[PDB]
Amino acid sequence: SVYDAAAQLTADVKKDLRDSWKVIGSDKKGNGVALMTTLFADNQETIGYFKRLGDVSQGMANDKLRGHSITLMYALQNFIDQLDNPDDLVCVVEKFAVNHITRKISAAEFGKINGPIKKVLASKNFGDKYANAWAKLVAVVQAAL
Amino acid sequence: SVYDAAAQLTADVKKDLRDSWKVIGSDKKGNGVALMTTLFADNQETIGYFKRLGDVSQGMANDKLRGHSITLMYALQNFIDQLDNPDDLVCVVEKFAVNHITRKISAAEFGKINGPIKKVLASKNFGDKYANAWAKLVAVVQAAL
Ligand code: HEM
Ligand code: HEM
Repeated sequence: SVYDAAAQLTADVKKDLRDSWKVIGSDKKGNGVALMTTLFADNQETIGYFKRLGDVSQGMANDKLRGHSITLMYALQNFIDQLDNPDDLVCVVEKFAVNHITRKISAAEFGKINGPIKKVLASKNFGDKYANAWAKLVAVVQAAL
Repeated sequence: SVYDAAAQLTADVKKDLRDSWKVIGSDKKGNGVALMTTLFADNQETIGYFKRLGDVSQGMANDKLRGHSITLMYALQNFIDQLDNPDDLVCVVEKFAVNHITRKISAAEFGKINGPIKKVLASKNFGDKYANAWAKLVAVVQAAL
């Protein structure tokens, strides 16, 4: 249940999400591309889903990948901004879930983003505590897939 | 080209876009839904394109419409944030253009949003100068359609 998952976002979890986002969200282009390139490097089996973006190995040099990556960071910005109101968080999460259901992405495969998130956070000196908080947010999307 | 349309956005136009967005963008849920409801009220022929959202006459109560409307405002946020780097603006604009090209939305049809934009701006006392500034930003996306 997406509603039960959203209820898992306690005061402490919301605080950790906001605190780490202040840093990570300050460079959407840089960290967004870093997140995607890490996903492709660690889970090569997901590259097929991204055929529209072309040669993802080009990273920042690939205009489609850059546009996609920046936009992905605004979806996370959206989630963070809706933390105060569970009903609004749920409706935006369901909107993005549809974007992935149409691409045949399961909850299990969506969860593969947790590895990359932990690595990007770690590179900015945010440890397991923060990675776990972000995993709880990712779990809200998983509940809708 | 799209780059040409973007590179033409002057310092004054960017200033007007940012000043009006400071206000309109501060209430994404309220102004996003107002923008969509105004589009449906004045251009009823577009209602059919949004069949996925269900009964759009339900307004704020419609969770799918609310989720869509909030997300639309973050696409605008994205554009505003990329104003000083035409290369980044172009790649995000092309990304969103694809979202509309796949739905068979023409450049002329996309321009129908200018009426609702003018009205929403007017509700916050932003006049014709501001409506003209926004029409120039919309024109950047039209260059990609
Ligand atoms: C933090 C997690 C993630 C977020 C917030 C996210 C967000 C997004 C957004 C905003 C889009 C654009 C939607 C559209 O315009 O249609 C997108 C597209 C896509 N996402 Fe994700 N995504 C995430 C993780 C994943 C993962 C882990 C996979 C795959 C295992 C995935 C697969 C896709 C695919 C295939 C597309 C379509 C790309 C294209 O053809 O343009 N996403 N995602
Ligand atoms: C202010 C300009 C506009 C912006 C910011 C914009 C942005 C968006 C965004 C972010 C999406 C979601 C894309 C996706 O996830 O697949 C969307 C979907 C869509 N847009 Fe727009 N749009 C604009 C104007 C228009 C206009 C004028 C029309 C039609 C005359 C239009 C028709 C559509 C349709 C049919 C969808 C698909 C809705 C659905 O089934 O989920 N858009 N738009």
